[PDB]
Amino acid sequence: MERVNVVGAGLAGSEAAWTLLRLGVPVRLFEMRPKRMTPAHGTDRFAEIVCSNSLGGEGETNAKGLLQAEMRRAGSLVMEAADLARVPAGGALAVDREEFSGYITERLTGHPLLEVVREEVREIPPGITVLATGPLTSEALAEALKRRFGDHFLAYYDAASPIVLYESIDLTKCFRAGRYGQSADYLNCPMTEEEYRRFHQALLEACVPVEELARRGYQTLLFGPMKPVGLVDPRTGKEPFAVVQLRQEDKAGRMWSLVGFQTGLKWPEQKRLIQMIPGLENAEIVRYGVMHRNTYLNAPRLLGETLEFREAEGLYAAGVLAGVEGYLESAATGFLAGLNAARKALGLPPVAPPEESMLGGLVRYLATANPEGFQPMYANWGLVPPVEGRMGKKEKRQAMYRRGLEAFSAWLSGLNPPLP
Ligand SMILES: Cc1cc2nc3c(=O)[nH]c(=O)nc-3n(C[C@H](O)[C@H](O)[C@H](O)COP(=O)(O)OP(=O)(O)OC[C@H]3O[C@@H](n4cnc5c(N)ncnc54)[C@H](O)[C@@H]3O)c2cc1C
Ligand SMILES: [Ca+2]
Repeated sequence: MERVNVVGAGLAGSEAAWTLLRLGVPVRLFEMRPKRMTPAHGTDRFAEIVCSNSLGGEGETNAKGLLQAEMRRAGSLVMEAADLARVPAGGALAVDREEFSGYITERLTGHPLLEVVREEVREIPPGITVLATGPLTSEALAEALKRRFGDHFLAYYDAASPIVLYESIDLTKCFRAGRYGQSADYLNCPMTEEEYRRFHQALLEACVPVEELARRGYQTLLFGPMKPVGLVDPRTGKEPFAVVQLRQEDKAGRMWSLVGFQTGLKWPEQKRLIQMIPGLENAEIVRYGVMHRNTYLNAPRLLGETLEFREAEGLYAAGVLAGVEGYLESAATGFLAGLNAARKALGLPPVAPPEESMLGGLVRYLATANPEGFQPMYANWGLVPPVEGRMGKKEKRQAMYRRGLEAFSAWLSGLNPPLP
C-alpha cells in the first residue's frame, strides 16, 4: 500500500529494490545484517558476495553469458556494479567483492525513494512484498513460511542429482519403463554385473550422497537407486543386473535427472562417472549435483513464472528462496520480482520474459518443473528451446544466445511503463 516491502538485501533483494525504485515505487528494504548475521556473511553491505568472486562465463556459448547480456539490456544494478568492479578472469565476469557490494550499497542507500530497515523480519510483511532472504533465510521467517504454505514446501537443504540434456543420451542403450509403484515413464540404463562392478569401484575412488552409500556396502545401490526388480530389458527379455534411472524434470522433456544420484562430488568427477553409464557416454550435464545447506521453496507448487505466489496475491519470491542458484540468477529473479511488484502497485498485471530468453527459461522452469523433490536450478541451455538445423553444437549455442537476447530485448521494449 504505502511502500513495497523487499525482505533481504542480498543479490536478489538489491536488484528487486532497484527495479522498484527505477519505476518510481517507494520501497522499504529490510536487511537483518549486521544486527543478525548469517553463517556465511561478514559485512553489513548489500549484495555481499559470500564465496567465489565469479558471476559466470561471458561467452556467447555460455548460458550465464546470455543471462548477463539480458541483465545489462535491462539496466541491472548488479551488472552495473559488476562491470565497474571487474578483475581479471579468463572468459568469466569476476569482481572485487568489496567494490561490488560497496557500490550497490551506496547507490541504494542514496536513493530518495528507499527506506532501509536494519531488522530481522520474523513474519511475512503485509502488503506488496518481495521475499529474498537467501540460502540462510533466518529461522523465524523460514518457520513463518512453513506455517503459511506447508511444512513440506520449504527445504533447508538441497540434495540434487545431476541433470543431463535428453538429446545427448544414446537412446539405443536405454528403455522406458517403471518398477512397481512407479510411472511407466522413467528412462532405464541397464548395466551388466561386470559394468556394475567397475562403476561401484569408480564411485569409491571418486540425505546421504550416493558415493557414500556405495562406500557403505556393495549391494546398497542395488537395493536403492539402481534396483532392477520389476524391470525387463526389451533387448534381452530379462531383468538387468542393475539400472540407472532417469526422470523428466522439465515440462518440455529436455532435462532428465539421474534418480537417487544426489552427490557432493566435484563436477569433473561427476562427469567422469556419469559417462561410464550405458547411454550416457556422451551425455551433456546441464546441472551438476550438489548438497548444500540451502533454504528454498517448492517453486513448482507455490510460484508462477511471474514469481508471484499462486495463492498469495502481491507476494513474490526471488533468489535462492525462489529456487534458483547463483549470484546472477538471484539478481535476475530479483529484477523480475521487483518489476512485477512495481507493476502490481501501479495496477498492472505481471509479466514474464519469453521462453527463448535465459531468464524466461529459468522462471518458466521454476513454475513448471517436476514438484516432487524439486531441487534448485541455475542458468543452462536445457532451459530454452533447441535450435533446429544441422549445425555444430557451438554454432547452435551461439544461435540460442542471439535468439534469446533478441527475444529478451523485444520483450523489454514492449513493457508499459518502460524501464527508464
Ligand atoms: C556458503 C555459500 C557459498 C556460496 N557460494 C556461491 C558461489 O561461489 N557462486 C554463486 O554463484 N553462488 C554462491 N552461493 C549461492 C547463491 O548464489 C548466493 O547465496 C547468492 O548470494 C544468493 O542470493 P540471494 O539474494 O538469494 O541471497 P543472499 O545474497 O544471501 O541475500 C539474502 C539476504 O537476506 C538477509 N536475510 C535473511 N533472513 C532475513 C530476515 N528474516 N530478515 C531480514 N533479512 C534477512 C540476509 O542477511 C541476506 O543479506 C553461495 C551460497 C552459500 C550459502
Ligand atoms: Ca574498477
